Amino acid sequence: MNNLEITYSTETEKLRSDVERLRMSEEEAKNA
Amino acid sequence: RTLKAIVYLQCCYRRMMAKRELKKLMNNLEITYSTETEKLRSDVERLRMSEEEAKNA
Amino acid sequence: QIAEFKEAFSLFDKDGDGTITTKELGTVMRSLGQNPTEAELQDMINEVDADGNGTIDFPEFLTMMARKMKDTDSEEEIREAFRVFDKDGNGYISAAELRHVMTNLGEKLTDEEVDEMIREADIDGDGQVNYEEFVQMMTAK
Amino acid sequence: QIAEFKEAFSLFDKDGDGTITTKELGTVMRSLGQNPTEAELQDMINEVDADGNGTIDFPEFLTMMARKMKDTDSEEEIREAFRVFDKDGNGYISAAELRHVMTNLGEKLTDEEVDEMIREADIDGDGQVNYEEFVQMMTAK
Amino acid sequence: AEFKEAFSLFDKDGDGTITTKELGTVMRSLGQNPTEAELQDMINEVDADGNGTIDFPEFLTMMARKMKDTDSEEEIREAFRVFDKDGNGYISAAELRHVMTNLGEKLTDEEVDEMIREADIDGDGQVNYEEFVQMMTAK
Amino acid sequence: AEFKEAFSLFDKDGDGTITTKELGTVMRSLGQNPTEAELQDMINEVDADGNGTIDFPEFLTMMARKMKDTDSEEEIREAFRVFDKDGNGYISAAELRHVMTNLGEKLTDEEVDEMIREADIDGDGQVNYEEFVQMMTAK
Repeated sequence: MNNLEITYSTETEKLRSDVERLRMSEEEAKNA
Repeated sequence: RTLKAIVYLQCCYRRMMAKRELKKLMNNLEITYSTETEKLRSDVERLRMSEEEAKNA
Repeated sequence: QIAEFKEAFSLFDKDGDGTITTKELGTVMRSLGQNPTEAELQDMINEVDADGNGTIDFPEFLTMMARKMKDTDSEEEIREAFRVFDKDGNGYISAAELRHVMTNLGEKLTDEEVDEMIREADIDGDGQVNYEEFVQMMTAK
Repeated sequence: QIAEFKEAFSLFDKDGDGTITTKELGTVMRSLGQNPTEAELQDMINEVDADGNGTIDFPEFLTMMARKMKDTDSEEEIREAFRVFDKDGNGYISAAELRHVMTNLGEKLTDEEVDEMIREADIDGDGQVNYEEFVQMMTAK
Repeated sequence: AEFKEAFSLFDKDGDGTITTKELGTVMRSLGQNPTEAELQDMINEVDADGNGTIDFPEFLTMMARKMKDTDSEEEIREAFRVFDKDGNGYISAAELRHVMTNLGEKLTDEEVDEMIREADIDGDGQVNYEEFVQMMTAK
Repeated sequence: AEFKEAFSLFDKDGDGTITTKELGTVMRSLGQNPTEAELQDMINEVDADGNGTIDFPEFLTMMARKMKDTDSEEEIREAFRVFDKDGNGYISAAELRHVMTNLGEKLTDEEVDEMIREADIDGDGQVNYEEFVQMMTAK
């Protein structure tokens, strides 16, 4: 239970905001 | 606005029905983290290399 | 809690085996209180022990309730219903119109399910139903 | 199967609540039969139905066993043990040497765990133990 | 895109037929966007002259006859104007009401008022039409 | 690389001390690869002359004094010869036994025989030494 669910939940956000970091970095790099 | 409100009510109806009936008579989550933790290790080295490329650019 | 829900389970048990047929899993959940579908029930059957079981004990069920509590409690949120038929906004619908929406639309109820339901439901001499009162009665619990 | 394990669970329950403290999850698994670590028990306490739970029911536990099964079963493969201390190949080790290896090395047992163990273990008048017999007794099940 | 289930939700009586004036709504419950004109032309090109109601077979035969026009109404995913040429990305609420209630198959002012509820309007008096078209459709 | 736990597996008596002749094995249980020579030099440069046993503090002071040599023995991850110059990638089992049992800190023929168990040998009589070095170390 209920003590792991909380942290995998936070981790799923981490590779969501970071893909929007890498995509914008790719876009910036491609404009460069 | 209609049919989905109809179906949700029918669910509740069915469940009030049997509400009368009963007054007469661990392994498999581990496997997700262990893959995922590798992924944001792998793409941390991707945006760092992209940062390095962008800095050289 | 568990005392009303045990006396409940005891009365579902017919045979007195301590176990109830897996088919009557939905019918017990309803009768603690909860409002789930028929689909939710089949989705919570896909656990290797219950999927293989012919009958379920009161422990087994108590666990099924624990592991799906969040989904199960979601179903007792609703108090409001739809209506269609009243376009003029009288506040009332005929018994014919009520039967039509229940038996011909959505998850289609039987006539016998509707006839069981109209035994509790205030119907005037005209043959009409205040649908605001009727929604309050069906959600009253 | 489930009858011996249920009587088992019933006797772990002290209070008679139907549920046993989550700390005593390891102690029950052992006592169906299985040989797992303490670590396997805490890597198994990482679901979203036992690590918020202060207690566990017999169905929760049965559900737990079903999903781990393979891993849990793996632990009842071993019949052979290590020894160190006999270099001359007598087939025997002292009780002192046995206590040292259990309490000082590896996962470190307590003296009280060793003293509980020596109650079932043939020890001669000399104070020595046939370690081939002793491995057979500890794996006998 | 024929659907018997959708027809059974229009048929509320279990007669098997639905009114000929619910033909436009049945198409736009199926998927299909046909114009009010296109709806009249499809009825008029059948001798459904005296027909008060339509059965599912009749409705099936009309959609098969008119499949090409009717399919075209569900191709479009984007929607340019031709009411900005400057390319500001903005249109006045006055011009937006005028196109809706004065051009084409005119909306009522009450329908337009509903669509400008919760739609931001600046101090010039202009609305982002790209957001407004997305907010209308993507719902 | 000091480790009190590793010392506590060598101390089997709980005296606190281990024999001075188990000094090489304790280093090579910790991580460290020191030569048998290097092991003698480190003991000889302390007046552990009459010392029959070593405590964990004494062993700690030796590793700190000799850290630089001892660390060097765990840098190496690869291992060229100098017994192939042709660059065939192969060495005879005869030359491989000779280097092991006749050069340097000589291995016994029984140790070498153990290392050539399950090691493929062609019809020339030669072994892939790159695979043989990997198969010895990567275990």
